[PDB]
Amino acid sequence: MKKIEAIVRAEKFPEVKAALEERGFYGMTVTDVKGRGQQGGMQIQFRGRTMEVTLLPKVKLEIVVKDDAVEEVIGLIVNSAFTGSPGDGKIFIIPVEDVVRIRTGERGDDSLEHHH
Amino acid sequence: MKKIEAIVRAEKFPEVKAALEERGFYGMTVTDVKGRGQQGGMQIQFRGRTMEVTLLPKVKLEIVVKDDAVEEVIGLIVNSAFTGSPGDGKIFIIPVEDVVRIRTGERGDDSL
Amino acid sequence: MKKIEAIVRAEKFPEVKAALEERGFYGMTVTDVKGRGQQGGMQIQFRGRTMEVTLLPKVKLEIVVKDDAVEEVIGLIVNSAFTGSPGDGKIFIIPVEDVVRIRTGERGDDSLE
Ligand SMILES: Nc1ncnc2c1ncn2[C@@H]1O[C@H](COP(=O)(O)OP(=O)(O)O)[C@@H](O)[C@H]1O
Ligand SMILES: Nc1ncnc2c1ncn2[C@@H]1O[C@H](COP(=O)(O)OP(=O)(O)O)[C@@H](O)[C@H]1O
Ligand SMILES: Nc1ncnc2c1ncn2[C@@H]1O[C@H](COP(=O)(O)OP(=O)(O)O)[C@@H](O)[C@H]1O
Ligand SMILES: [Cl-]
Ligand SMILES: [Mg+2]
Ligand SMILES: [Mg+2]
Ligand SMILES: [Mg+2]
Repeated sequence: MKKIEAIVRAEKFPEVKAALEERGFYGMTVTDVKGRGQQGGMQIQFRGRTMEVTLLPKVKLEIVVKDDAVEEVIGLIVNSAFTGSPGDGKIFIIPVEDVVRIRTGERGDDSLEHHH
Repeated sequence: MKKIEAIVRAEKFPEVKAALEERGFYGMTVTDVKGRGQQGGMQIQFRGRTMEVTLLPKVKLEIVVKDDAVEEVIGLIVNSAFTGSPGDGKIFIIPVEDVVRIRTGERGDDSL
Repeated sequence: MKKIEAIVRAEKFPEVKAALEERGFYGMTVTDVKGRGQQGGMQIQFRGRTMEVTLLPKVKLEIVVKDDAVEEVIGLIVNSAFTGSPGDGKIFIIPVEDVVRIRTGERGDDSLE
Protein backbone atom coordinates (compact mmCIF):
# COMPACT_ATOMS: atom_id res chain seq x y z
CA MET A 1 0.00 0.00 0.00
CA LYS A 2 1.02 3.66 -0.57
CA LYS A 3 -0.21 7.09 0.52
CA ILE A 4 -0.46 9.50 -2.45
CA GLU A 5 -0.30 13.15 -1.13
CA ALA A 6 -1.07 15.76 -3.88
CA ILE A 7 -0.98 19.57 -3.51
CA VAL A 8 -3.22 21.11 -6.24
CA ARG A 9 -4.86 24.47 -7.19
CA ALA A 10 -8.29 25.03 -5.53
CA GLU A 11 -9.73 25.93 -9.00
CA LYS A 12 -8.74 22.43 -10.29
CA PHE A 13 -9.67 20.26 -7.24
CA PRO A 14 -13.34 19.63 -8.31
CA GLU A 15 -12.11 18.13 -11.69
CA VAL A 16 -9.49 15.96 -9.79
CA LYS A 17 -12.25 14.61 -7.43
CA ALA A 18 -14.58 13.89 -10.46
CA ALA A 19 -11.73 12.14 -12.41
CA LEU A 20 -11.01 9.87 -9.42
CA GLU A 21 -14.73 9.05 -8.77
CA GLU A 22 -15.34 8.18 -12.42
CA ARG A 23 -12.82 5.31 -12.01
CA GLY A 24 -14.19 4.15 -8.66
CA PHE A 25 -11.66 5.80 -6.32
CA TYR A 26 -14.05 7.03 -3.60
CA GLY A 27 -12.08 7.14 -0.33
CA MET A 28 -10.08 10.42 0.04
CA THR A 29 -9.14 12.93 2.78
CA VAL A 30 -8.82 16.68 1.94
CA THR A 31 -7.17 19.60 3.85
CA ASP A 32 -7.02 23.33 3.11
CA VAL A 33 -3.32 24.35 3.21
CA LYS A 34 -1.02 27.23 2.10
CA GLY A 35 2.19 27.00 0.13
CA ARG A 36 4.88 28.66 -1.94
CA GLY A 37 7.25 27.31 -4.60
CA GLN A 38 10.26 28.75 -6.38
CA GLN A 39 8.28 31.62 -8.07
CA GLY A 40 9.28 34.97 -6.48
CA GLY A 41 12.78 33.86 -5.24
CA MET A 42 13.76 35.51 -1.95
CA GLN A 43 11.60 38.62 -2.06
CA ILE A 44 9.07 40.72 -3.88
CA GLN A 45 8.55 44.45 -4.50
CA PHE A 46 5.68 46.51 -2.99
CA ARG A 47 5.87 50.02 -4.38
CA GLY A 48 8.81 51.25 -2.41
CA ARG A 49 9.45 48.56 0.16
CA THR A 50 10.63 44.97 0.30
CA MET A 51 7.88 42.21 0.89
CA GLU A 52 8.18 38.37 1.53
CA VAL A 53 6.77 35.90 -1.04
CA THR A 54 3.23 35.04 0.08
CA LEU A 55 2.05 31.54 1.13
CA LEU A 56 -1.22 31.21 -0.94
CA PRO A 57 -4.17 28.79 -0.48
CA LYS A 58 -3.97 25.30 -2.11
CA VAL A 59 -5.87 21.97 -1.59
CA LYS A 60 -4.10 18.86 -0.16
CA LEU A 61 -5.57 15.51 -1.29
CA GLU A 62 -4.49 12.26 0.52
CA ILE A 63 -5.58 8.93 -1.04
CA VAL A 64 -4.23 5.52 0.24
CA VAL A 65 -4.39 2.71 -2.41
CA LYS A 66 -2.98 -0.75 -3.15
CA ASP A 67 0.49 -0.83 -4.80
CA ASP A 68 -1.17 -1.96 -8.13
CA ALA A 69 -3.26 1.28 -8.34
CA VAL A 70 -0.51 3.90 -7.67
CA GLU A 71 0.46 4.70 -11.29
CA GLU A 72 -3.22 4.89 -12.36
CA VAL A 73 -4.07 7.39 -9.65
CA ILE A 74 -0.95 9.58 -10.24
CA GLY A 75 -2.09 9.85 -13.98
CA LEU A 76 -5.66 10.78 -13.09
CA ILE A 77 -4.46 13.55 -10.72
CA VAL A 78 -1.78 14.91 -13.14
CA ASN A 79 -4.14 15.06 -16.16
CA SER A 80 -6.98 16.78 -14.17
CA ALA A 81 -4.81 19.23 -12.10
CA PHE A 82 -2.56 20.48 -14.93
CA THR A 83 -2.77 24.06 -16.33
CA GLY A 84 0.79 24.74 -17.63
CA SER A 85 1.80 27.65 -15.29
CA PRO A 86 4.17 27.71 -12.25
CA GLY A 87 2.13 26.78 -9.09
CA ASP A 88 0.39 23.59 -10.55
CA GLY A 89 1.66 21.44 -7.60
CA LYS A 90 3.46 18.24 -6.75
CA ILE A 91 2.60 14.62 -5.78
CA PHE A 92 4.57 12.70 -3.06
CA ILE A 93 4.43 8.85 -2.85
CA ILE A 94 4.88 7.69 0.80
CA PRO A 95 5.14 4.06 2.06
CA VAL A 96 2.28 2.71 4.24
CA GLU A 97 3.07 -0.52 6.22
CA ASP A 98 -0.56 -1.33 7.22
CA VAL A 99 -4.13 0.06 7.17
CA VAL A 100 -6.95 -0.76 9.64
CA ARG A 101 -10.68 -0.22 8.92
CA ILE A 102 -12.21 1.04 12.14
CA ARG A 103 -15.79 -0.30 11.52
CA THR A 104 -14.77 -3.97 10.89
CA GLY A 105 -11.16 -4.29 12.12
CA GLU A 106 -10.15 -5.59 8.63
CA ARG A 107 -6.41 -5.01 7.82
CA GLY A 108 -3.75 -5.72 5.29
CA ASP A 109 -5.19 -7.21 2.06
CA ASP A 110 -8.79 -6.69 3.36
CA SER A 111 -8.37 -2.96 4.32
CA LEU A 112 -8.60 -1.36 0.77
CA GLU A 113 -10.64 -2.07 -2.40
CA HIS A 114 -9.10 -4.09 -5.24
CA HIS A 115 -9.32 -2.41 -8.69
CA HIS A 116 -7.57 -5.28 -10.69
CA MET B 1 9.28 4.44 15.64
CA LYS B 2 6.05 4.79 13.46
CA LYS B 3 3.59 7.58 12.63
CA ILE B 4 -0.07 6.43 13.35
CA GLU B 5 -2.47 8.67 11.21
CA ALA B 6 -6.18 8.05 12.09
CA ILE B 7 -9.26 9.73 10.47
CA VAL B 8 -12.17 9.59 12.98
CA ARG B 9 -15.69 11.11 13.51
CA ALA B 10 -15.58 14.48 15.32
CA GLU B 11 -18.22 13.14 17.81
CA LYS B 12 -15.87 10.22 18.76
CA PHE B 13 -12.57 12.18 18.87
CA PRO B 14 -12.94 13.27 22.65
CA GLU B 15 -13.33 9.55 23.65
CA VAL B 16 -10.22 8.59 21.55
CA LYS B 17 -8.13 11.41 23.17
CA ALA B 18 -9.13 10.31 26.74
CA ALA B 19 -8.41 6.58 25.97
CA LEU B 20 -4.87 7.52 24.83
CA GLU B 21 -4.17 9.85 27.84
CA GLU B 22 -5.29 7.12 30.29
CA ARG B 23 -2.42 4.95 29.01
CA GLY B 24 0.20 7.79 29.04
CA PHE B 25 0.08 8.67 25.32
CA TYR B 26 0.09 12.44 25.64
CA GLY B 27 1.88 13.78 22.48
CA MET B 28 -0.45 14.17 19.48
CA THR B 29 -1.14 16.60 16.57
CA VAL B 30 -4.71 17.17 15.36
CA THR B 31 -6.06 18.71 12.07
CA ASP B 32 -9.60 19.52 10.89
CA VAL B 33 -10.12 17.76 7.49
CA LYS B 34 -13.00 16.72 5.15
CA GLY B 35 -13.52 13.36 3.52
CA ARG B 36 -15.73 10.89 1.70
CA GLY B 37 -15.77 7.06 1.67
CA GLN B 38 -17.50 4.41 -0.50
CA GLN B 39 -21.01 5.39 0.85
CA GLY B 40 -23.03 7.17 -1.89
CA GLY B 41 -21.14 5.75 -4.90
CA MET B 42 -20.86 8.15 -7.78
CA GLN B 43 -23.74 10.61 -7.07
CA ILE B 44 -26.74 11.05 -4.85
CA GLN B 45 -30.43 12.10 -5.24
CA PHE B 46 -32.08 15.43 -5.19
CA ARG B 47 -34.88 15.14 -7.54
CA GLY B 48 -34.05 14.26 -11.06
CA ARG B 49 -31.30 16.49 -9.80
CA THR B 50 -28.05 14.58 -9.34
CA MET B 51 -25.66 16.05 -6.76
CA GLU B 52 -22.06 14.98 -5.95
CA VAL B 53 -21.28 13.00 -2.80
CA THR B 54 -20.30 15.64 -0.18
CA LEU B 55 -16.90 15.94 1.51
CA LEU B 56 -17.94 16.10 5.22
CA PRO B 57 -15.89 17.16 8.28
CA LYS B 58 -13.71 14.59 10.10
CA VAL B 59 -10.82 14.85 12.67
CA LYS B 60 -7.30 13.70 11.70
CA LEU B 61 -5.09 12.43 14.62
CA GLU B 62 -1.32 11.95 14.18
CA ILE B 63 0.70 10.26 16.93
CA VAL B 64 4.37 9.08 16.57
CA VAL B 65 5.37 6.18 18.94
CA LYS B 66 7.96 3.43 19.52
CA ASP B 67 7.51 0.27 17.38
CA ASP B 68 6.62 -1.87 20.47
CA ALA B 69 3.63 0.47 21.27
CA VAL B 70 2.01 0.52 17.78
CA GLU B 71 -0.56 -2.37 18.31
CA GLU B 72 -1.60 -1.06 21.77
CA VAL B 73 -2.26 2.46 20.24
CA ILE B 74 -4.17 1.03 17.26
CA GLY B 75 -6.52 -1.00 19.56
CA LEU B 76 -7.13 2.06 21.89
CA ILE B 77 -8.18 4.14 18.78
CA VAL B 78 -10.34 1.36 17.18
CA ASN B 79 -12.27 0.54 20.42
CA SER B 80 -13.05 4.28 21.16
CA ALA B 81 -13.76 5.43 17.52
CA PHE B 82 -16.04 2.51 16.49
CA THR B 83 -19.84 3.00 15.90
CA GLY B 84 -20.66 0.22 13.37
CA SER B 85 -21.97 2.57 10.57
CA PRO B 86 -20.26 3.52 7.32
CA GLY B 87 -17.90 6.53 7.81
CA ASP B 88 -16.18 5.29 11.05
CA GLY B 89 -12.69 5.87 9.38
CA LYS B 90 -9.23 4.34 8.83
CA ILE B 91 -5.85 4.11 10.53
CA PHE B 92 -2.58 4.30 8.46
CA ILE B 93 0.79 3.07 9.85
CA ILE B 94 3.70 5.07 8.23
CA PRO B 95 7.45 4.52 8.91
CA VAL B 96 9.45 7.31 10.63
CA GLU B 97 13.24 7.23 10.25
CA ASP B 98 13.99 9.61 13.10
CA VAL B 99 12.62 12.29 15.37
CA VAL B 100 14.33 15.41 16.67
CA ARG B 101 13.24 17.30 19.81
CA ILE B 102 13.67 21.03 18.93
CA ARG B 103 14.20 22.22 22.56
CA THR B 104 17.30 19.96 23.18
CA GLY B 105 18.32 18.59 19.76
CA GLU B 106 17.83 15.00 21.27
CA ARG B 107 16.96 12.22 18.73
CA GLY B 108 15.69 8.56 18.83
CA ASP B 109 12.90 6.87 20.85
CA ASP B 110 14.39 9.01 23.69
CA SER B 111 12.96 12.15 22.01
CA LEU B 112 9.43 10.54 22.36
CA MET C 1 14.34 12.08 -0.88
CA LYS C 2 12.69 12.63 2.58
CA LYS C 3 9.68 14.53 3.90
CA ILE C 4 10.64 16.72 6.86
CA GLU C 5 7.48 17.40 8.98
CA ALA C 6 8.10 20.00 11.70
CA ILE C 7 5.51 21.21 14.27
CA VAL C 8 6.59 24.65 15.56
CA ARG C 9 5.22 27.66 17.50
CA ALA C 10 3.21 30.12 15.41
CA GLU C 11 5.39 33.00 16.81
CA LYS C 12 8.57 31.32 15.48
CA PHE C 13 7.21 30.19 12.08
CA PRO C 14 8.15 33.50 10.18
CA GLU C 15 11.81 33.08 11.43
CA VAL C 16 11.79 29.41 10.24
CA LYS C 17 10.46 30.44 6.77
CA ALA C 18 13.12 33.25 6.45
CA ALA C 19 16.02 30.88 7.59
CA LEU C 20 15.02 28.27 4.90
CA GLU C 21 14.58 30.95 2.15
CA GLU C 22 18.02 32.43 2.93
CA ARG C 23 19.59 29.08 2.04
CA GLY C 24 17.48 28.61 -1.12
CA PHE C 25 14.87 26.21 0.36
CA TYR C 26 11.70 27.84 -1.19
CA GLY C 27 9.17 25.03 -1.72
CA MET C 28 7.06 24.26 1.40
CA THR C 29 3.45 23.38 2.46
CA VAL C 30 1.98 24.83 5.74
CA THR C 31 -1.07 23.77 7.75
CA ASP C 32 -2.70 25.29 10.82
CA VAL C 33 -2.98 22.42 13.44
CA LYS C 34 -3.56 21.91 17.20
CA GLY C 35 -1.40 19.87 19.54
CA ARG C 36 -0.41 18.86 23.10
CA GLY C 37 2.77 17.35 24.54
CA GLN C 38 3.78 15.89 27.96
CA GLN C 39 3.20 19.22 29.78
CA GLY C 40 0.04 18.99 31.94
CA GLY C 41 0.14 15.17 32.29
CA MET C 42 -3.26 13.43 32.45
CA GLN C 43 -5.25 16.59 33.48
CA ILE C 44 -5.21 20.06 35.04
CA GLN C 45 -7.37 22.50 37.19
CA PHE C 46 -9.44 24.45 37.87
CA ARG C 47 -11.82 27.33 39.29
CA GLY C 48 -12.01 24.81 41.00
CA ARG C 49 -12.70 21.63 38.97
CA THR C 50 -10.61 19.33 36.74
CA MET C 51 -10.28 19.99 32.95
CA GLU C 52 -8.57 18.16 30.04
CA VAL C 53 -5.14 19.50 28.83
CA THR C 54 -5.88 21.93 25.95
CA LEU C 55 -4.98 21.20 22.35
CA LEU C 56 -3.45 24.64 21.37
CA PRO C 57 -2.66 26.12 17.88
CA LYS C 58 0.71 25.26 16.20
CA VAL C 59 2.03 25.53 12.61
CA LYS C 60 2.93 22.42 10.70
CA LEU C 61 5.65 22.81 8.04
CA GLU C 62 6.21 20.06 5.41
CA ILE C 63 9.29 20.31 3.15
CA VAL C 64 10.46 17.50 0.87
CA VAL C 65 14.22 17.61 0.13
CA LYS C 66 17.09 15.47 -1.30
CA ASP C 67 18.68 12.96 1.17
CA ASP C 68 21.94 14.97 1.20
CA ALA C 69 20.11 18.14 2.38
CA VAL C 70 18.25 16.62 5.39
CA GLU C 71 20.83 17.29 8.13
CA GLU C 72 21.32 20.96 6.89
CA VAL C 73 17.51 21.65 6.94
CA ILE C 74 17.13 19.99 10.42
CA GLY C 75 19.85 22.47 11.72
CA LEU C 76 18.09 25.51 10.03
CA ILE C 77 14.76 24.55 11.69
CA VAL C 78 16.18 23.70 15.18
CA ASN C 79 18.05 27.01 15.35
CA SER C 80 15.12 29.26 14.11
CA ALA C 81 12.23 27.46 16.04
CA PHE C 82 14.11 27.10 19.43
CA THR C 83 13.06 29.12 22.49
CA GLY C 84 14.15 26.70 25.30
CA SER C 85 10.60 26.12 26.95
CA PRO C 86 8.37 22.95 26.74
CA GLY C 87 6.21 23.14 23.60
CA ASP C 88 9.06 24.06 21.11
CA GLY C 89 7.98 21.08 18.88
CA LYS C 90 9.37 18.07 17.08
CA ILE C 91 10.67 17.23 13.57
CA PHE C 92 9.81 13.85 11.98
CA ILE C 93 11.83 12.47 9.03
CA ILE C 94 9.58 10.30 6.82
CA PRO C 95 10.77 8.35 3.68
CA VAL C 96 9.40 9.48 0.28
CA GLU C 97 9.61 6.93 -2.55
CA ASP C 98 9.15 9.51 -5.30
CA VAL C 99 7.93 13.02 -6.26
CA VAL C 100 6.01 14.02 -9.43
CA ARG C 101 5.85 17.65 -10.74
CA ILE C 102 2.32 18.20 -12.06
CA ARG C 103 3.23 20.92 -14.68
CA THR C 104 5.82 18.77 -16.51
CA GLY C 105 5.49 15.16 -15.23
CA GLU C 106 9.15 15.18 -14.13
CA ARG C 107 10.15 12.80 -11.32
CA GLY C 108 13.17 12.24 -8.93
CA ASP C 109 15.57 14.75 -7.18
CA ASP C 110 14.97 16.57 -10.53
CA SER C 111 11.33 17.37 -9.63
CA LEU C 112 12.41 19.24 -6.51
CA GLU C 113 12.27 21.56 -4.96
N1 LIG D 1 9.62 20.85 -1.82
C1 LIG D 1 8.35 20.99 -1.40
N2 LIG D 1 7.93 20.50 -0.24
C2 LIG D 1 6.66 20.64 0.14
N3 LIG D 1 5.71 21.24 -0.56
C3 LIG D 1 5.99 21.75 -1.77
C4 LIG D 1 7.36 21.66 -2.25
N4 LIG D 1 7.35 22.23 -3.47
C5 LIG D 1 6.12 22.66 -3.74
N5 LIG D 1 5.30 22.38 -2.72
C6 LIG D 1 3.85 22.70 -2.71
O1 LIG D 1 3.35 22.75 -4.04
C7 LIG D 1 2.81 24.01 -4.34
C8 LIG D 1 3.10 24.43 -5.79
O2 LIG D 1 4.47 24.43 -6.02
P1 LIG D 1 5.12 24.49 -7.48
O3 LIG D 1 4.11 24.05 -8.41
O4 LIG D 1 6.33 23.69 -7.35
O5 LIG D 1 5.51 26.02 -7.65
P2 LIG D 1 6.79 26.72 -8.38
O6 LIG D 1 6.55 26.44 -9.81
O7 LIG D 1 6.64 28.13 -8.08
O8 LIG D 1 8.00 26.12 -7.83
C9 LIG D 1 3.42 24.94 -3.31
O9 LIG D 1 2.77 26.18 -3.13
C10 LIG D 1 3.55 24.05 -2.09
O10 LIG D 1 2.36 23.96 -1.35
N1 LIG E 1 -8.55 5.09 0.93
C1 LIG E 1 -8.58 6.27 1.66
N2 LIG E 1 -7.65 7.25 1.64
C2 LIG E 1 -7.69 8.41 2.34
N3 LIG E 1 -8.69 8.65 3.22
C3 LIG E 1 -9.69 7.72 3.36
C4 LIG E 1 -9.70 6.46 2.60
N4 LIG E 1 -10.86 5.77 2.95
C5 LIG E 1 -11.52 6.52 3.89
N5 LIG E 1 -10.79 7.64 4.15
C6 LIG E 1 -11.16 8.72 5.19
O1 LIG E 1 -11.95 8.02 6.17
C7 LIG E 1 -13.27 8.68 6.24
C8 LIG E 1 -14.33 7.62 6.57
O2 LIG E 1 -14.31 6.63 5.51
P1 LIG E 1 -14.91 5.13 5.67
O3 LIG E 1 -15.16 4.81 7.13
O4 LIG E 1 -14.03 4.24 4.82
O5 LIG E 1 -16.31 5.31 4.89
P2 LIG E 1 -17.15 4.24 3.97
O6 LIG E 1 -17.69 3.21 4.96
O7 LIG E 1 -18.29 5.13 3.41
O8 LIG E 1 -16.25 3.61 2.89
C9 LIG E 1 -13.45 9.30 4.88
O9 LIG E 1 -14.45 10.32 4.83
C10 LIG E 1 -12.01 9.82 4.54
O10 LIG E 1 -11.74 11.02 5.29
N1 LIG F 1 4.53 11.96 19.76
C1 LIG F 1 3.99 12.97 19.09
N2 LIG F 1 3.26 12.74 18.02
C2 LIG F 1 2.70 13.70 17.30
N3 LIG F 1 2.84 14.96 17.56
C3 LIG F 1 3.56 15.37 18.61
C4 LIG F 1 4.20 14.37 19.45
N4 LIG F 1 4.86 15.05 20.39
C5 LIG F 1 4.64 16.35 20.17
N5 LIG F 1 3.88 16.55 19.12
C6 LIG F 1 3.50 17.88 18.61
O1 LIG F 1 4.52 18.81 18.93
C7 LIG F 1 3.99 19.86 19.72
C8 LIG F 1 5.01 20.28 20.78
O2 LIG F 1 5.29 19.25 21.67
P1 LIG F 1 6.49 19.26 22.69
O3 LIG F 1 7.39 20.33 22.36
O4 LIG F 1 7.00 17.90 22.74
O5 LIG F 1 5.76 19.48 24.07
P2 LIG F 1 6.13 18.91 25.57
O6 LIG F 1 7.43 19.52 25.80
O7 LIG F 1 5.09 19.43 26.45
O8 LIG F 1 6.24 17.48 25.56
C9 LIG F 1 2.70 19.30 20.29
O9 LIG F 1 1.76 20.27 20.75
C10 LIG F 1 2.20 18.42 19.18
O10 LIG F 1 1.60 19.15 18.13
CL1 LIG G 1 3.19 11.17 5.96
MG1 LIG H 1 7.92 24.11 -7.95
MG1 LIG I 1 -14.22 3.46 3.02
MG1 LIG J 1 6.90 16.46 24.06
